[PDB]
Amino acid sequence: TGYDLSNSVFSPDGRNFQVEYAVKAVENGTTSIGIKCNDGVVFAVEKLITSKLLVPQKNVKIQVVDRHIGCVYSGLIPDGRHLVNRGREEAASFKKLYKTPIPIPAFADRLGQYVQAHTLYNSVRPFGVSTIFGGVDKNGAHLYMLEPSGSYWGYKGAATGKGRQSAKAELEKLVDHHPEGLSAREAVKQAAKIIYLAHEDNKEKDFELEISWCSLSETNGLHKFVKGDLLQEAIDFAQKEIN
Amino acid sequence: GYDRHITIFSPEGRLYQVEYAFKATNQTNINSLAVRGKDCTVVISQKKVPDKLLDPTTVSYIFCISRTIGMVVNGPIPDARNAALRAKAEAAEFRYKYGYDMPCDVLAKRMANLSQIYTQRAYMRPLGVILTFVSVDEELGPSIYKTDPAGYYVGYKATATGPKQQEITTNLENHFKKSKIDHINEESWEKVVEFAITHMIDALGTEFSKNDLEVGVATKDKFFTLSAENIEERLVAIAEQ
Amino acid sequence: LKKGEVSLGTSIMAVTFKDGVILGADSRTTTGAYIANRVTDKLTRVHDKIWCCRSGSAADTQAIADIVQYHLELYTSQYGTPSTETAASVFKELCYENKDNLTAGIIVAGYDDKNKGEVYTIPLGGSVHKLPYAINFRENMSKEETVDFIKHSLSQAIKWDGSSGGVIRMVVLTAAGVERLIFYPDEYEQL
Amino acid sequence: GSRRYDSRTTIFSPEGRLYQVEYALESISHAGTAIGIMASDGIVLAAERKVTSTLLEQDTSTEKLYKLNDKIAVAVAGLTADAEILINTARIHAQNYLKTYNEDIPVEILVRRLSDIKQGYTQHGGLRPFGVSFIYAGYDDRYGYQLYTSNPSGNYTGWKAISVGANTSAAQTLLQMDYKDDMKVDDAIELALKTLSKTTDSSALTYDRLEFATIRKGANDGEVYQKIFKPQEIKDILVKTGIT
Amino acid sequence: QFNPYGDNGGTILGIAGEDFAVLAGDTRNITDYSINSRYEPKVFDCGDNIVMSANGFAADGDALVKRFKNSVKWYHFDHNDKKLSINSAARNIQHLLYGKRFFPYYVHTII
Amino acid sequence: MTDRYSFSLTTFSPSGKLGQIDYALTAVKQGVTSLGIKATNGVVIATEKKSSSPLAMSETLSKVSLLTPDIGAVYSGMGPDYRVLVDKSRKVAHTSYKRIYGEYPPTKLLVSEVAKIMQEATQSGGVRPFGVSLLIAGHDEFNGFSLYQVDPSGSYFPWKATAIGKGSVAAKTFLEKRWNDELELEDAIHIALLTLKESVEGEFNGDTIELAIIGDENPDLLGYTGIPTDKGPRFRKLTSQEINDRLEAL
Amino acid sequence: DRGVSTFSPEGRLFQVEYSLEAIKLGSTAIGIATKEGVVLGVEKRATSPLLESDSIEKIVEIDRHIGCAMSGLTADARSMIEHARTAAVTHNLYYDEDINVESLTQSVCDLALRFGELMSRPFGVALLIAGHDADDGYQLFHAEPSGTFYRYNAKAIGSGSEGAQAELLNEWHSSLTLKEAELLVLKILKQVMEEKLDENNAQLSCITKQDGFKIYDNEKTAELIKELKEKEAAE
Amino acid sequence: NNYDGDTVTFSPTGRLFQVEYALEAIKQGSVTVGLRSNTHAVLVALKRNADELSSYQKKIIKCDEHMGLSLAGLAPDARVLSNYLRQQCNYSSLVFNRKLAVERAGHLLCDKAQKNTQSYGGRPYGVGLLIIGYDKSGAHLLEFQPSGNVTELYGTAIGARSQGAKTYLERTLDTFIKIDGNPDELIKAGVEAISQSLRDESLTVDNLSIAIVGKDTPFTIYDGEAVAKYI
Amino acid sequence: GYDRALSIFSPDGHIFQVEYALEAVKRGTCAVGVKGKNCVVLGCERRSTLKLQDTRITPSKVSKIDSHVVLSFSGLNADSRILIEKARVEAQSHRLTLEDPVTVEYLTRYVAGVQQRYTQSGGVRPFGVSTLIAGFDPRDDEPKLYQTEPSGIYSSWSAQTIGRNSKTVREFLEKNYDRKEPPATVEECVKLTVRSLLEVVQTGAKNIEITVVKPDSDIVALSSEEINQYVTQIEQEKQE
Ligand SMILES: [Cl-]
Ligand SMILES: [Cl-]
Ligand SMILES: [Mg+2]
Ligand SMILES: [Mg+2]
Ligand SMILES: [Mg+2]
Repeated sequence: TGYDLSNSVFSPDGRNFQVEYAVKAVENGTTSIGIKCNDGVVFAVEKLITSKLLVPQKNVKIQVVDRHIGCVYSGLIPDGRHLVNRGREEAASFKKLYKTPIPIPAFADRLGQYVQAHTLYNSVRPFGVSTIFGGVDKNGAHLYMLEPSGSYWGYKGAATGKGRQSAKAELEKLVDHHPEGLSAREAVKQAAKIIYLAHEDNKEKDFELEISWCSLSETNGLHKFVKGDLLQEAIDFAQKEIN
Repeated sequence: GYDRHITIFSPEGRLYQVEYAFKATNQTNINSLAVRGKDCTVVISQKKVPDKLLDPTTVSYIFCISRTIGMVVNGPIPDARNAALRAKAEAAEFRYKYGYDMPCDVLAKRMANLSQIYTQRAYMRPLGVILTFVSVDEELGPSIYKTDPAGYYVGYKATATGPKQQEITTNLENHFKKSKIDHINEESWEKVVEFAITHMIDALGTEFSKNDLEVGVATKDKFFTLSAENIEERLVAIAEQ
Repeated sequence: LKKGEVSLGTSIMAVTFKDGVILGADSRTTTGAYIANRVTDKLTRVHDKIWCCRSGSAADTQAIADIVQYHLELYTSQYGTPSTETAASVFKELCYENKDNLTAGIIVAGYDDKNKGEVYTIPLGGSVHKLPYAINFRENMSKEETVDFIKHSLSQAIKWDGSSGGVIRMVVLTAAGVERLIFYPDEYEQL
Repeated sequence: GSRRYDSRTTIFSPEGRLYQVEYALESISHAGTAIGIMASDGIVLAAERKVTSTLLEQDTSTEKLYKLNDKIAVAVAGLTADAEILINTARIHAQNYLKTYNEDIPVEILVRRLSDIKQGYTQHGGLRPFGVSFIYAGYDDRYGYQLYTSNPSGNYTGWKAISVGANTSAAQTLLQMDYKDDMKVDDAIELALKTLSKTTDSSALTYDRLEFATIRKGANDGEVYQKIFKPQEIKDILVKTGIT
Repeated sequence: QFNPYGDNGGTILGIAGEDFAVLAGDTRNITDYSINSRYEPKVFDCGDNIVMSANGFAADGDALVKRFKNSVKWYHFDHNDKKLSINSAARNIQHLLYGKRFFPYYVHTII
Repeated sequence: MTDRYSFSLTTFSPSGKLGQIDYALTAVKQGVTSLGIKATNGVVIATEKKSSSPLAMSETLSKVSLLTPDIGAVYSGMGPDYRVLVDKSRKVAHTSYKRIYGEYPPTKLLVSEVAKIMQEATQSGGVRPFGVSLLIAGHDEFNGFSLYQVDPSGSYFPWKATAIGKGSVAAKTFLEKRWNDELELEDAIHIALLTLKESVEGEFNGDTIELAIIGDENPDLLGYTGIPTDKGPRFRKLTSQEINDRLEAL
Repeated sequence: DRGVSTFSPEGRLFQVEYSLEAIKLGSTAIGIATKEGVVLGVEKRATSPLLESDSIEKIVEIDRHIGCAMSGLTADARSMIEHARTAAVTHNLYYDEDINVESLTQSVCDLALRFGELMSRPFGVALLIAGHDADDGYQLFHAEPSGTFYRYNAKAIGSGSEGAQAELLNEWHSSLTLKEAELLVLKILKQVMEEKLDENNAQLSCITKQDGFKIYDNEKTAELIKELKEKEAAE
Repeated sequence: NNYDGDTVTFSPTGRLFQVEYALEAIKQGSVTVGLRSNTHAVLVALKRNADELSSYQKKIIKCDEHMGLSLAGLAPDARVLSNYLRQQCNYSSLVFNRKLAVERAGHLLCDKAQKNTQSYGGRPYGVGLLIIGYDKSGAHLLEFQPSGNVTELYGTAIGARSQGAKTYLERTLDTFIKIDGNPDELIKAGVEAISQSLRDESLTVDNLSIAIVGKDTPFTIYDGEAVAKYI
Repeated sequence: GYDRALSIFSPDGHIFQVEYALEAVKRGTCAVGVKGKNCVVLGCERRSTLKLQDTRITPSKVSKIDSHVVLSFSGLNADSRILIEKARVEAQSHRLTLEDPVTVEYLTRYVAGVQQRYTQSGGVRPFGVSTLIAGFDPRDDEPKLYQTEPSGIYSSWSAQTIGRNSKTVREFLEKNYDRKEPPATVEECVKLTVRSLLEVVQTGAKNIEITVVKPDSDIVALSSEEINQYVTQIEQEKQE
């Protein structure tokens, strides 16, 4: 055999084992989710508090691309940052040439093509992150999720990390119970709950919640972090649901 | 056995990486079909959306390469999109350099030559996809040209691709034995789509709803995909006969 | 402008109106005092409903317009139909970065369904300016009024400028589609 | 990365040998025998074609003997395709020299440069060496008639008579036995053919399985002529010496 | 045609004593017949008890001073916070200036 | 990133064999039978059109290719490798000859250029040899008619007649019996069709057989008149109908 | 095989650790630093008696105020010395002054790890760099192929290094004179050398503020060897 | 085992062994401690020597007037990363007349280390860094690991037996965080923290190394007799 | 470009590629260098398995680098040509910039530096060649003899040998060569060189090459008959 030792090598199955091995690193990472809503998107992430010595609110994992796109990821954090840095260059050159800010589907492909490129050669390693991202453009709200293979799809709700199955199950219930749509302020509250429910699969260390959102009405189509009263309101809502 | 890891010859004269790239083609478990009318070329593909959280409008293996050319892919979506983007760039460059729209067969050959390079050059892996190009060419008329990981390509009267490709192929073979012609003798593209869907139902033995199918249609001077309601309207016509 | 090369004059205009936008121009092309082409088409298509008016160097404006058409064809394949603003940006990007070697004055005009009729002018420097019209106009004129406005305006330019002449070509951009108009000397001269 | 698939063509064995050069020489030993014999008034080049087929076009063919310029020729033993790459380089080098100095290139200079190219492939680049051994036969106004050989190592030596390819052990013994210094071209021609006739792996040596050439001063007054033998001319010389 | 140089006027003066040294300069900045600033310093403390002025074309003077200041900073990093002697700074500035021998800094420099 | 394969993938084994070339020749052996026969007033090249599927249009896939107006090529082995070689062969005929001398190259030199390209794939970094053997038929003023074989190694040999691929051993034996130096072009075409019937198993007609000739000049195929020296291409691909006519009197 | 810049499970670079084994095979080199100067001494170790020992150059001048002794694959040191000399002279050109011994050493050590897949392997040679500057005075540095350098009061490198270093541990004190240091190098060299120590198979050198770096003559060293033997027999 | 030949290879369980082996080089390295209050940030480092005749390896490096770090592991790698920080701090000053944020400093280091873990040929950095600084948002302490992971902390420690000092700081968290406007007391807390990682050896005058930065205090390193106060 | 590190360290601290390059030298024909009071002599073995050779045109074992310096070698013949060419270019380059021909030490140091560079450069193997470089510095009458080897180390020798069975001839020279009193004349130096080769060679016919170098660019190669006279003289004195 030895098919799994090198990237970009097809096994007899037709599989790239190195990419599947990269997925294991994503599964090992903390839980992160994305919720599409009426006029925007909401992102949330589980931050494991390894120690008391960690400064609260000052290890921000969610990143902004341009002024209208939000990115969150699970797995190897540095790999996620590298991908976002590329995304920012892609979005910058798009706006430079075409004036208009990059559309989300356009942006999604720019990342997708880049991640896929890292499965074409043995001289590079695949990305050890699944990336949930999206925002608001001229055509409305969009949520995406991108995997180590370069595969991505549009989503109503997205989840990845160690508590992905728990989060997915909870996301599926929202889609069923809200066919006409979920509001932006509701999605923030639901996002908090789902992270707290998904924390049951990572309950040794206690955690810190971090939420962001894009919304045509609430944030004026721009990406902003959920802070202060709105954040604490969402935490209290989640605390009430687990008990 | 490193002759199975990169694209070099085995003792029996084979490229195992090319052969394994063919097996990656069926990884999506989707079957596609392409047929030609008089004025049009229709391509249909199964649409499977297993996850409930997915946005079904974004799940597509059919691409609009140029205004005139359409392409359906059998294989993983990352390699599919890789091929799509390249074909789009090639079709656009062609028009700029040579002053006319790139023909379907020329694009197919170009993409096939790129695929061939991956079978000879070691650092590049083959794409695990089969590309089916369709158009209504201004010189050759309705056209179907298909490319694979080996760098092979050829024109088709009709064609099928996927896990249950053989069952669809023989179904179509038996029809053209009977009709005694190279195409679907039909005026409107609407009925050519109805033919395509009907014969896929017979071959695969499954029934289809509006969301189980994905349809692309090539006419003169434009290629376009059908919406769920366009397909639904089409499925109603089949059922009422 | 290089010596002896083909000049496109400068009698071009684009006017926005109720239903969309209209581009207008003459048909004269010179090499000194010699009219190289008297039936030139200075109204060029870069996309289905995005057109431009060319002025200055014919060679330069053609090369640019060809490149822009390439970029918008590739844009459309990936990201869907582009905006008139996007088209103007690509023109500018070319005219601005290569300002030392070019002599191109371009007016970009297009029709969206959201934005309706838009007009962008791109002078020699490589700057962009969005306007209601470009070269006593009222906003939201009718098609017939805007035609008469362009007709009367270019008619006078031809009358006093030797770099201008021939026929008056016009292109109408609306939700209905694309309409080409033409007006001969016997009609416009005696206005 | 790619390190996994690298054969490392340019390295030493524990014994201090270049693996690929040694294996290239093994390849050459299965190639058709080529003999060069230097006389006082000319040089002979003889070579055996590799198992000829009856439908092979013999007259318009060139497998073993090639012309580098008007005064220099080579006999090939090994991969023909590899040799042609090297031959075109050698032809160009000879013309560069003529362009620069307005004088025909001295034989050794051409041989050294071609041998230096081979050497390069054994020391750097990571590519396989050229699986080719040459016999250079040529003339210049400094040393007169000269025979050289080069091999994949890039090492070249001068000879009075030499063989390359298959059965060089047996061939070199026979040449060492019957060769002498005051020999004429016509005698060397006979020695070359007799040697091939005994060392050949074929049943009997025939005109269609041979390539032959001479470099004489047989032209009119103080000038060198290259004669690449035609099929009929080989047939005649083979009868004249009493082999067929 | 584009002239990359200009004259920002001003004049500077450096006198050396026994145990001290002064570097003076007017604070007026000008172009042609106009006054740009009545107080625009052009004598700077560059560290290690070195004062510097690059008078002439202000853009080149500011760039040179800025580079020398940065040269002092990296001298400390690379040489264990050693103090840059005035003679060593002089030789360093020679190399900064001559490095642009074919597109000079239009300044008269005094330290 | 970047092509890190800057080293040879083809190397000498202890026995002196170049494995990848041998294995490429093995791939040629598996390939479909093609052949070439040289006559006094022309050359013929032929091959079976092995159809991958009956739904496929075998007309679109051309195994026999025009390289210059007076030179044609056919192959046995891997089709995709052949296709790109034809593209490179056509281009090199222009860049390295026609754009210099204002005329098309003679058969032997074009063959030499193709052989060079195939030799490079045998020695250059990060590539495998081409898995094809070419038969190149052509004509030029000073050498007349000629037929060359080109192998994966880059070695080329001139032939009076030969065959390559699946049933080449038997086909070459058949050609030895039938070939003589007084053959006319029509006689060579006849022999080519006889030889090819032995190797072909299924259907044997103008739709399953591809056949071209290098013969007389064709003014009707030139596309213009007015220049006396320009008399038209000597390469001509026989039509499906033209083949079937000769199969009746077989 | 395996990568050149690979880490072992223990957390060390294989190639750097293997180059250290090559340095252990090398001939002995000893350096001792005092307040009156720094002394550098080396074992020449001629492979045959026909070899002219004076041509064995294992002690080298970098600048007037900096000297250098080597041990291991001594051919690898040539480019290191060339770099050091250029660095020293270049710094004088830019700053009209002598360059600090530590800065010079740091410049040499920057080359060390500039290898991988830059040069193909680490250096197979260790250097004792000795010198003087106005700031930190007399200094002795040990520059390894790992890119690390330690300052030392005394240091031995080469085949007899562990034995000689233990001896330097006991013998060294802060009030050593230059003459005492010279004899101490010769004493310890004679102990760890295979062949018997004399002026031909061993070499001495020193660096002082006043006279700069100086390699000793065989005549001068011979007298110090004779002085050494008499002092040991004296008690 | 088979998946540790280079950094470009993932193990079946999703691990990067070369990065983990680079992490192992930090554990072998000498202990260094970092901690901060609201006004000041302090680095305390236990320097290591080859033997009694040798000097003690310098652990602390200055990056700008308001920033610097301590190292643990391969010292040459720290020199490369610290030099990169110096340039980035310097770029911010020359171009934007702006002191580089300590958070951005961490982001830049993370991205530089990451590129070395995804490409063939190169290797991960074999050093862990503790960056301290004082910028427009007060005092900061960062922990850099060569995997790329950078973490902002109140206090931490890295190196051999660093768990002892890290446990102490975790207990002392509430005390030392409020040492505002008092440099000497913050250092004392750091010296007592690093003392929890000592075995057999104790803190001497040429062994201990301390650095500090704060509100009205430029980044300054204390060695030799200057640290005798804190023993 | 091909980048592979071919020359690398092993666990025991050896660079096998450099050591295997020495094995290639050990396989090469024997070469000897002996320096007298006012001359240096370079002796070289030529293996006698090669008959039918053309000695006029065959590359000579001893090569002139400049009019005053010569270079012989043992090991791979093809490799030696690359070093010789580089040396010859550097010799002219030195004359052009310094306005003075190279010293023997300088030329040796250059060649040795080239050899060393190939032991730690990517994509190349070491030279399978050891050289003996000999001559006289400009305006100097002191004989110089240096040796180089694949690793890149070089050194001066009163007398030295390299190649196959070099340990036997080195054994001979070690007892026969006196440091206090070297060969006073050209004849004495040549005789000792021939004697030392006769311990190894086989026959003293066309197997031994001798080249004598003297001060002020005075270099001459001995013919067969001239060398044969030394062989005849030594054998008669041996029978005693
Ligand atoms: Cl192509
Ligand atoms: Cl125009
Ligand atoms: Mg599409
Ligand atoms: Mg490949
Ligand atoms: Mg007019």
